[PDB]
Amino acid sequence: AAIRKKLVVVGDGACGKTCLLIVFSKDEFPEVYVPTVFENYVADIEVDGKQVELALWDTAGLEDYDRLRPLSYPDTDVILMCFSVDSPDSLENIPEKWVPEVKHFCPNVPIILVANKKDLRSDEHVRTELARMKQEPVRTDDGRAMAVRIQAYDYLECSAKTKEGVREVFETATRAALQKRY
Ligand SMILES: Nc1nc2c(ncn2[C@@H]2O[C@H](COP(=O)(O)OP(=O)(O)OP(=O)(O)O)[C@@H](O)[C@H]2O)c(=O)[nH]1
Ligand SMILES: [Mg+2]
Ligand SMILES: [Mg+2]
Repeated sequence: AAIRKKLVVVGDGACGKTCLLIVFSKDEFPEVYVPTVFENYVADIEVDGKQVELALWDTAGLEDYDRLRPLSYPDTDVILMCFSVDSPDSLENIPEKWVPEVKHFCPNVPIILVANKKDLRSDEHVRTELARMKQEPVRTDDGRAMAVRIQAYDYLECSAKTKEGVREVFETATRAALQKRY
């Protein structure tokens, strides 16, 4: 008799949402990038002595699918709002697009702000490319500051590619889902 909770992930195209969900749920890292249209995966986790049957709702980051995405939002217990550290613009798009959308359709649902691809923070090619545009990989303090700005439940960083931090994202999201207030 496990408790069911619904998790929805949102954020810019190619920022790492599917790989995060599939590494967590299957311990596989998909090797070919296919933009998502709509999926709903199953997973299980135990948090604070509670066994949870998680539904993981994967959404399209591409704005081509903006009209379909809200079909995923009803009755959500926790949102993962993702950006990637190699893409400062993916962080800018958090307040520009993702926060207004989720506030419209998911009022009062806890949000975990998640920095994906943390393995790229030190990558020399990423650094070189961003420096040409007078940018840098997203710093932890800037991610945390965005989390405070947008009133997120928490801020966490991970790499689906190495698995660093992945378990903690889902433990914290599950705890947020369990404490959701009405
Ligand atoms: N270096 C690195 N690359 C990653 C990581 N996670 C995903 N990627 C790569 O980033 C690309 C996009 O990853 P996805 O997880 O498919 O991105 P998405 O956010 O689901 O994209 P949409 O479905 O189009 O919204 C792929 O080439 C992945 O292999 C990570 O942790 N580190
Ligand atoms: Mg995807
Ligand atoms: Mg670890």
